[PDB]
Amino acid sequence: GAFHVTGLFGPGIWVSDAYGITGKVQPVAPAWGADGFNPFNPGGIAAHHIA
Amino acid sequence: TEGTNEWFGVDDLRLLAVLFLGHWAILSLWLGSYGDSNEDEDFFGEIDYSAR
Amino acid sequence: PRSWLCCSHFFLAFFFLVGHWWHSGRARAAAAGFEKGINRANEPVLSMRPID
Amino acid sequence: MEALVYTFLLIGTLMVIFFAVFFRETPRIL
Amino acid sequence: VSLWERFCAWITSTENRLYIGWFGCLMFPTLLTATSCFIIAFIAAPPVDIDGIREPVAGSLLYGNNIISGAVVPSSNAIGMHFYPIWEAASIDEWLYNGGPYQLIVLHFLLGVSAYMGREWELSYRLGMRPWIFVAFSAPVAAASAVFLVYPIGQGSFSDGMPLGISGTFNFMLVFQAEHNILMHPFHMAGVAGVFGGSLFSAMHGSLVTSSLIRETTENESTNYGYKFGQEEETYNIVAAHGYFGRLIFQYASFNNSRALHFFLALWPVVGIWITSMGISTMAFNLNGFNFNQSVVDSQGRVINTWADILNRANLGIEVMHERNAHNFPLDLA
Amino acid sequence: MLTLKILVYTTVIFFVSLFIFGFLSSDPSRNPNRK
Amino acid sequence: KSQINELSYLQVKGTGLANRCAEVVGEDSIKPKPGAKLVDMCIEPKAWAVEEEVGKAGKTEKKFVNSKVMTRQTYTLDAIEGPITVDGGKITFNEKEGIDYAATTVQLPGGERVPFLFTVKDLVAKGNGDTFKPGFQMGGDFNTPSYRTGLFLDPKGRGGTTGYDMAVALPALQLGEEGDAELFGENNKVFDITQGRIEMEVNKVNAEDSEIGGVFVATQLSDTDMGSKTPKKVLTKGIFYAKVD
Amino acid sequence: EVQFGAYLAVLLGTFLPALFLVNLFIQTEARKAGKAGGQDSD
Amino acid sequence: EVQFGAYLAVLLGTFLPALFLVNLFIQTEARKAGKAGGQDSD
Amino acid sequence: LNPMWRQGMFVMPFMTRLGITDSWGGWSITGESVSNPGIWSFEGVALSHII
Amino acid sequence: DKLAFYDYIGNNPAKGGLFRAGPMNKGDGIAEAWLGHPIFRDKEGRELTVRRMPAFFETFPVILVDKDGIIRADIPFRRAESKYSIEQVGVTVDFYGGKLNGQTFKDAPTVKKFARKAQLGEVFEFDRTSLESDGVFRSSPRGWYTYGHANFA
Amino acid sequence: VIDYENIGYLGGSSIVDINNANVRAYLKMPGMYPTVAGKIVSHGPYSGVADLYKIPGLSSAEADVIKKYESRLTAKTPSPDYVIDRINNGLYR
Amino acid sequence: MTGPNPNKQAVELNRTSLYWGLLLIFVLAVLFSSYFFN
Ligand code: CLA
Ligand code: CLA
Ligand code: CLA
Ligand code: CLA
Ligand SMILES: CC(C)=CCC/C(C)=C/CC/C(C)=C/CC/C(C)=C/CC/C(C)=C/CC/C(C)=C/CC/C(C)=C/CC/C(C)=C/CC/C(C)=C/CC1=CC(=O)C(C)=C(C)C1=O
Ligand SMILES: CCCCCCCCCCCCCCCC(=O)OC[C@H](COP(=O)(O)OC[C@@H](O)CO)OC(=O)CCCCCCCCCCCCCCC
Ligand SMILES: CC1=C(/C=C/C(C)=C/C=C/C(C)=C/C=C/C=C(C)/C=C/C=C(C)/C=C/C2=C(C)CCCC2(C)C)C(C)(C)CCC1
Ligand code: OEX
Ligand SMILES: [Fe+2]
Repeated sequence: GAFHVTGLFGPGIWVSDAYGITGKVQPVAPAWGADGFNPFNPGGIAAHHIA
Repeated sequence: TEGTNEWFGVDDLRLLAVLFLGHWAILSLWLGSYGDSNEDEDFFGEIDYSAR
Repeated sequence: PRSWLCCSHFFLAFFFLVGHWWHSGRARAAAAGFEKGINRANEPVLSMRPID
Repeated sequence: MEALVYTFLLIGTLMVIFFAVFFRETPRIL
Repeated sequence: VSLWERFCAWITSTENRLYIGWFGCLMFPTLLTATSCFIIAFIAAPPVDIDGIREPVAGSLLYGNNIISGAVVPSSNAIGMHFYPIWEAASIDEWLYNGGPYQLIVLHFLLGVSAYMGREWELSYRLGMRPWIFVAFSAPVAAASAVFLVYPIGQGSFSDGMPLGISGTFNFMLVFQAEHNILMHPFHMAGVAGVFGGSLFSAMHGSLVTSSLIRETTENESTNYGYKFGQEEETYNIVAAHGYFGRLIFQYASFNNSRALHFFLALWPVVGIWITSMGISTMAFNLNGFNFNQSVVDSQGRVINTWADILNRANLGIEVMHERNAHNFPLDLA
Repeated sequence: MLTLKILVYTTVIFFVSLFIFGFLSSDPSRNPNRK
Repeated sequence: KSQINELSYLQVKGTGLANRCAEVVGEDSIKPKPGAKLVDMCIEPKAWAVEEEVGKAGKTEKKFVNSKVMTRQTYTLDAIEGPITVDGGKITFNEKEGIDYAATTVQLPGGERVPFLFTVKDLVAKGNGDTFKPGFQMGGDFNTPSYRTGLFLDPKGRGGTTGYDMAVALPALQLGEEGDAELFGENNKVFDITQGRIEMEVNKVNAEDSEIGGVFVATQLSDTDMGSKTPKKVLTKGIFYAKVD
Repeated sequence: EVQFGAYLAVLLGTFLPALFLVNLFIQTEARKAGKAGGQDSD
Repeated sequence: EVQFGAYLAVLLGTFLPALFLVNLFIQTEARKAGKAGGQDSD
Repeated sequence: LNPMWRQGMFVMPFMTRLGITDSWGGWSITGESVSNPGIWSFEGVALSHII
Repeated sequence: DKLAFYDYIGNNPAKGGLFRAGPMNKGDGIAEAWLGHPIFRDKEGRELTVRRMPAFFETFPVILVDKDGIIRADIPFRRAESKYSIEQVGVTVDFYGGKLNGQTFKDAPTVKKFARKAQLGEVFEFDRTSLESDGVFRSSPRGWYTYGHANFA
Repeated sequence: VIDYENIGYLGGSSIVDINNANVRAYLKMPGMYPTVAGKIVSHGPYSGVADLYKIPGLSSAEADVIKKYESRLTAKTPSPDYVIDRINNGLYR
Repeated sequence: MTGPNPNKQAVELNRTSLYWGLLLIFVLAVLFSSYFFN
């Protein structure tokens, strides 16, 4: 979560927009609040495996 | 550049330091046993069984 | 006359490479003593490890 | 789809070569 | 005590599973690279310009082949005899197009087979054996270096080298017939006699031992279990098989000596393949076999045909059809 | 492509030097006769 | 250059220098004479691009992807001659002889190999003004011949001017009234001539040495193997060099 | 176009005779472990 | 039109597991003939 | 109009999820061309799970 | 139609192969009708018979021979120096019987199509879409019985 | 091409084509190989036998052997695959 | 190697359990074939 996902030492997660048009592999900074438990937030995945 | 007439195919200067550190890195291993021996001890055999 | 020289000295130059194989196999083994065959009293394979 | 069978025959042949060399019935005197 | 002596003691140990030896220091890295590149180039490798005319010949399994038609294609006519490694190719895509892996496999093969041969010497030294099994293995090493190394040298290109495949072998043999007339050459004649004779004396010696086996089993169990491993008793009546072959042809044509018998089994094929592999070598430099075309004439002077003239018309069919686009000038000098 | 090339000359003269200094390591004396 | 002419043959070979066009030095003007004839025009492209269906974010408009050349160093044209005729409004050039084709093959993403004949045969250049200037810019159409001359034999042994004309190892195809007309397109070998449009641009001239040189851009159509497939538009760019005499 | 009865020819030409030769080896080792009388005979 | 990978599904779904269950029976009878010590143990 | 999930690719969306877009053929799932993907492409991952 | 059906090289058992499988209808399809007996005549008017393929040859060049053995027309491999092409000789085809009963084709595109299929014995209309007939000849049960019971023996 | 008309006018009908024949086809006419035949094959498309006199670099002797065989010379449609291999089509005796 | 494993056991399958396991496979082959051929 700290290196592969957040793009410190890694490519990151495939993210996308809301409607599946644009999408690319990019680093994802973690979202630590209650918004991390929104499962459509890719920042919650980075915040999970770090925490 | 293939058909250049260069020694051992050494195109760049960096490839020399590869060759010298390959022969010498095993040479120094070899001198750890067969080096520093008496270079003045003979035999009248066909084959020597001197030491390790 | 090129095809006679490149096919006859080339022809010999393989058989003299075979002469390096025959005459050095015998000479290295004549120096060691077993060019006449294996000793029946002392066979070297029997005094080794289990075969695996 | 057709070449998948040829590959399986080749690497399957190299398996039984591996087992014959290393898992051989080791012959023993006495 | 030293680190090198504890490494020389391991690398020359006969107590290993497979003896490595000092030739295995350059047998095993060579042949594993010839292997691991062959499996990839036989399965997944793009087509190769062999004729140098930018007509790429497919040779791998993923491009619609099988075991028979698939083959590692030789390198280009454009390269020819030039050394073409990966680093002198400016991309791997440019390497695989121009017949890259044929030179990587063959050059790591001939080093690894000439090191497998010296490895057979080395273990014979460390086991107390008389040394010359590796001289018998010189005969396929002579023949492997004849079709992969010597014939591309004298013809001036690796594209005339032998394709690493099964249908590519018969493309090699037929084109070699039209351009060099190997069947009339007396060194292919001296090795057909080497392997017809070799398979004769194999099945002739293997039958006379199996004929004269001594009763040690019952009729229920196998014949082979009457040999215990490492026994010191002789497992067949050699006087019996000598009296049989001494009556099958006549008396004086039979080897009573089993050592001189087991030497003649090693002489006949190996001498037959040394001579044959120096047939490809002397025909690599365009010293072809016999040519008896238009040799029999009447008193009027008209050509009377022979069997060589019928054989010539088979050679003319392959000569006018091999590399049907690569030629521009009336004589196949290459 | 000049990074691969460096890697090969390491690997070649590693094993070639093991070959060269293998037979210089008193190699005729390694027989089952004596020593 | 004259710097290339200093060298001998043994110093050039194996070095990849004979592939590369010269570098002209400096900028001025030169006037084409009445009998002016162009001498050593070499053209070498430095980049290639094939028009494809590109995978953008959501759209599939046609764009040029580049490609890597796989025939090694055989792409440069050389020794192209021709007289420079003077029309009143615009100076013109019509090439006559010289090596004006260089067959080559580039590879796309995906593994597709696209050969194409790169050529300047029957070129009619037209450029603004009369004298060659660093702002001068000429171009025009050239005729691409087919990639294979009609006596090329395909793997079955069929050509346009030689060979068979039916599937030679499929002898039961020519049975019936219809014959083998289902595979008719792969039997008829048609020699094809297409068009190409090159656009050159002089930017550096010597007048004391009478040699010019600048950047071009050429577009043409790739090959089809005598109607075997749909040919694809090939764009390329590079540098040229010419001796104006 | 390949013949779709060839997959059944090859993959049963492999497996059915090769699984046969395995069975003659397993019952061979079972008879040897059967007579031996220790820990495996049962 | 049927799926031509279904012949390989069924005829290996029959033969490969059914030839497996035969092997466990043959080595069962070999161990019983192995211990028994008469005319078949060897 | 023909993504990887139309072609029945099962394990391939698990390689591209964690950051693999290029292949040794030169194509990419993002459509941008690449000169060299290095080791970790689709073929590099598939060949390394074999080794 | 039965008598001309035996005069056809695809019914020869010495035309099939070993590892090709199935019936002979897999070869080129189920026969429908007899197209007739083509008779080839040049611009001079003499009768030309197509030289027939022997059982050895998988491929055979189309050769048109008159009554005395002289080569009068063919289909040339090398079209450059052509001296006996159908365009020069002007060979017209005449059918007789079958479903092409009275017809005459005179141009070189059509005569070459019937000259190729006339070296294969008689001329038939087949149905190659029912059994997915690929286009290479198989063997009769006369050929297979001779295979097994002579490799057995 | 499968069905190419004017195969005969190339080499063998003894009435030759101009813009499609090989230079070997003009060997059957005494006087024209190699000099006069060399100029005809070298230049571009012709529309008639009258265009044979338009060749740059003709003598009166070069027009003479054309005047002899002008009944045998005739010009056809240039199909561009035959027009390339007019010097050499890879045919040798 | 090392010593012989004291955890060697033997596998058994009587004639009764053979016919169960054969009939289990053929009835599952009868049932699921029609769906696989589709
Ligand atoms: C910084 C704090 C932080 C943040 C932002 C997250 C963020 C997240 N955690 Mg995480 N976590 C954290 C710290 C954090 N973690 C810590 C410290 C721990 C302790 C080690 C965990 C342990 C943990 C677990 C164990 C799980 C998460 C999950 C999640 C995800 C919640 C959203 C989702 O899809 O769940 C969806 C919510 C659920 C799946 C609820 C689970 C309840 C189960 C499914 C009920 C059914 C059980 C039953 C057997 C099923 C059969 C019955 C059937 C009839 C239905 C999200 C990525 C969940 C996840 O990874 O899912 C993708 C998850 O299961 N977290
Ligand atoms: C150790 C065994 C071994 C050997 C002998 C070779 C040999 C070779 N490899 Mg290979 N290779 C190996 C292992 C080996 N390889 C391994 C393990 C790998 C995997 C990484 C590879 C991967 C590989 C690739 C990918 C490629 C090669 C290639 C080559 C060829 C040229 C490489 C080169 O420049 O050599 C360097 C050699 C020298 C500098 C010469 C050393 C010889 C010494 C100096 C002895 C000479 C003594 C001297 C004459 C004494 C003079 C005395 C003085 C007083 C006169 C050559 C046939 C290339 C090839 O075949 O392309 C066609 C190629 O592309 N190899
Ligand atoms: C009755 C017919 C007949 C017979 C018996 C022969 C017999 C022979 N022909 Mg010949 N030939 C014939 C008809 C015949 N010919 C006709 C009709 C033609 C014209 C088409 C030719 C054209 C012809 C050519 C062109 C050549 C022969 C050659 C040969 C020789 C082959 C022996 C050989 O290469 O092994 C020697 C062994 C090898 C080459 C193999 C080396 C393998 C190395 C040592 C190891 C490989 C290991 C492997 C990769 C992995 C091992 C297994 C692994 C799992 C560990 C042999 C004398 C060849 C020859 O003259 O000798 C070179 C040859 O090149 N013939
Ligand atoms: C004397 C034996 C014999 C003969 C002559 C025939 C003849 C024929 N059978 Mg027939 N058949 C036989 C026995 C025989 N059958 C038996 C015993 C069975 C039961 C399995 C069948 C089942 C059978 C079916 C189901 C069908 C035929 C069909 C046919 C016809 C075409 C076959 C064909 O193209 O061959 C194909 C050629 C070969 C198979 C090659 C021959 C064998 C080669 C030489 C390999 C030999 C085996 C090899 C050494 C081992 C490799 C093992 C490896 C894979 C592990 C033909 C009239 C077909 C037909 O048209 O019927 C309407 C058809 O549908 N037969
Ligand atoms: C009166 C009237 C009516 C008038 C007419 C006149 C008239 C009567 C005429 C008739 C006469 C007539 C023609 C009769 C002559 C009979 C005759 C010879 C006819 C046959 C014709 C013929 C062409 C024969 C020649 C062919 C022939 C048999 C050749 C033999 C070949 C030969 C010498 C081979 C030797 C090869 C060899 C060295 C083998 C040994 C190597 C080998 C591995 C063997 C294995 C082996 C050997 C051992 O040794 C032992 C120990 C063991 C263990 C063992 O593994
Ligand atoms: C990728 C590799 C693929 C691997 C596949 C290989 C494994 C496949 C086969 C293994 C499963 C074998 C099952 C053996 C079966 C077996 O041997 O039975 C015997 C077994 C236990 O028997 P015991 O404990 O008596 O065994 C004594 C031992 O000596 C022998 O087991 O019973 C079971 O395990 C449960 C009963 C299942 C029995 C089947 C009951 C259902 C009956 C059939 C229903 C069909 C008819 C329906 C009519 C509507
Ligand atoms: C046909 C078909 C198919 C296919 C399938 C497949 C492809 C399969 C495969 C499968 C596989 C391929 C499987 C495998 C498995 C295996 C196993 C199960 C094994 C096991 C192993 C073991 C037993 C081991 C052993 C050992 C050793 C060797 C050494 C040491 C010891 C031990 C014990 C560990 C499908 C469905 C798609 C479709 C339809 C049809
Ligand atoms: O490459 Mn392979 O084959 Ca010996 O001859 Mn010349 O080159 Mn090509 O033609 Mn013929
Ligand atoms: Fe023996």
